[PDB]
Amino acid sequence: MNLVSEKEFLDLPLVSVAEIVRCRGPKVSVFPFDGTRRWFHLECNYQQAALRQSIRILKMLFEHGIETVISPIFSDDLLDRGDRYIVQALEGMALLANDEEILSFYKEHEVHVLFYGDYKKRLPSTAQGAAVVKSFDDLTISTSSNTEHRLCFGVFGNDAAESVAQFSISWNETHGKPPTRREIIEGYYGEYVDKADMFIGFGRFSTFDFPLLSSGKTSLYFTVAPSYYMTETTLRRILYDHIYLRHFRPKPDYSAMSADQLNVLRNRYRAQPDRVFGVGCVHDGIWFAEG
Amino acid sequence: MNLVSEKEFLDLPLVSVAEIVRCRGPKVSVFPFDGTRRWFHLECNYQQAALRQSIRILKMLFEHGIETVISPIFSDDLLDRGDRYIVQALEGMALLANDEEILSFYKEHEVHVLFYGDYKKRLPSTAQGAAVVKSFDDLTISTSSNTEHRLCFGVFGNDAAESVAQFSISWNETHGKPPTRREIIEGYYGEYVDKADMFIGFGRFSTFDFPLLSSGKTSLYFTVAPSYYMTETTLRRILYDHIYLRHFRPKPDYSAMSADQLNVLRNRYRAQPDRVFGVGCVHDGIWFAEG
Repeated sequence: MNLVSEKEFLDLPLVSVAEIVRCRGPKVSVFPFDGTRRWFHLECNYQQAALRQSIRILKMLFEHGIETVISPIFSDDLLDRGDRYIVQALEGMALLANDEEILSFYKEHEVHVLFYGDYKKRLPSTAQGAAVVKSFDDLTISTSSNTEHRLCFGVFGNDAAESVAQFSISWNETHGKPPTRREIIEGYYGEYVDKADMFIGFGRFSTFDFPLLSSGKTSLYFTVAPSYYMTETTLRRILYDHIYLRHFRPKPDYSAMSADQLNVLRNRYRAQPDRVFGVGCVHDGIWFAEG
Repeated sequence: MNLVSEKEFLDLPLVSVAEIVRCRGPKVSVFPFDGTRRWFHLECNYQQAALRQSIRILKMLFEHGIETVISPIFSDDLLDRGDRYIVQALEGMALLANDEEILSFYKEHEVHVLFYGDYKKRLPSTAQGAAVVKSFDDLTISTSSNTEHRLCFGVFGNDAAESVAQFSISWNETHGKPPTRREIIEGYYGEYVDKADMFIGFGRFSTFDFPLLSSGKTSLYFTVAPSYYMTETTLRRILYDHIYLRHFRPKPDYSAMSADQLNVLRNRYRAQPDRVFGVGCVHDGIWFAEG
């Protein structure tokens, strides 16, 4: 339970890992679907392919015991692409709430789906967009009885400030008092969600689109390859690091360590004095982390 | 200007780097003062030493052209230490607003100092605490005429939600309309501050305490050694990566690349399929990033 080795963890059967996760966490994980286009021009040679991969990873995440997955899918730069790109995107959005296989996926894995972000005001003031919003509203309610997992799709969910302000102003007008943090979170995500226990990005070290759910306890990981490339081994090593390594116990007692130990520890830092993770190099316009 | 090499950037004189930064950014940088205790039991053998190091790094940051530094200094776990630890902390806080040398530092470098977080309600409901709050209020106003730099100290600045809600409710009651994002930020930090262009942490890959100032454009870096260990070389390599490498231009045009290029790029990922940054190992209870 508390003393499983990485090797065993890596050898254990799926159901076993899931049980460990259900107990130790991560309860909430952020997994944006990024680098999609790149993955497309490298493995397939769109909207339809991206989805099968999204479904694969989501399936994987939930089958490993993770209760809630927060997945940013569309951020600001969107409205700045061509008209066709926007249509392709709005179609992808429509697929998350309309496609046959993913709907089966939600039902098969008892997944309640929610959407967050500024999509209701930002989405194109057109028909196709009003359809996406209606679709989003419908799915959220129709998957309402599923209780095994929670899936939150981020659509323009990069800055919740103005949204929190307005949500708070209305709540106080109708309730007489300001909302609690819990109510603020329910208001934005549509349901209460604990802080994120980990964020798995890729490439450039950066996080985004999970307003109010971030804390110093959100373990950060950045794969070298794009989101859809996520393998089993990689996921388990990430899981193992967060569950067993990030918060090691008992904490360290310096005063109890020998003068040599402190010395060995000091060298772990001074041996390579200028070492830093996050600096990279560029190849074909693509940034890659060094060291 | 736009085509300075890393080597030149690393060889350039301080004033030169500062000029490049003033023009290209980072305009806002987050630098929490973490791992202080650890650095103490490794280099000095407290409250007074931590400050000289804090001053050194802050001085360094501002002298490199960075306009605003956001520095989380005290988070939640604080109130959970012994009574003496809390007193030592409240004394450190008092030093930021009272000590002779740092006050000279603010004046010498024309630094306006601001405090953010839940410290006004969370700080001990004692005398020494009411003194810190008064001290914080006084400093903020007394450094009000400095315009070269802005320093924001985070004291319990881990979750601004409830604070934004209440600030928004009052603002609407008095103004008749909800505040804008800009006003919400001014309300929380006491002045408007642009989103953070970078966050330099250390050890475990994680970010914290800069509510509302985070975006996908906040470049993340994690040194291997604790905050106070920050060297010149490390800072410039971080700066160089963010200014020149993170957002390379022109963007990549896949369709224009040869079949071999795409192939070489594909191998950069498939050669080492399970590579991920953020997984570590533990030594003496201390986590260290691998790879």
